[PDB]
Amino acid sequence: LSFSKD
Amino acid sequence: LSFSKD
Amino acid sequence: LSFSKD
Amino acid sequence: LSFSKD
Amino acid sequence: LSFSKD
Amino acid sequence: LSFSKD
Amino acid sequence: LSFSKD
Amino acid sequence: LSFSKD
Repeated sequence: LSFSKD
Repeated sequence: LSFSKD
Repeated sequence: LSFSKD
Repeated sequence: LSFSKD
Repeated sequence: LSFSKD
Repeated sequence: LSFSKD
Repeated sequence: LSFSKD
Repeated sequence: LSFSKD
C-alpha cells in the first residue's frame, strides 16, 4: 500500500 | 509527500 | 510503515 | 519530516 | 494540505 | 497516522 | 504543521 | 507519537 504526491 | 505500508 | 514530507 | 515503524 | 491513514 | 500543514 | 501516529 | 510546529 502506497501513496505519493509532489 | 509519500506513504507506504508493507 | 512510513511517511515523509519535505 | 519523516516517520518509520518496523 | 493533509493526509491520514488508519 | 495523520499529517497537516497550513 | 503537525503529525501524529498512535 | 505527536509533533507540532507553529
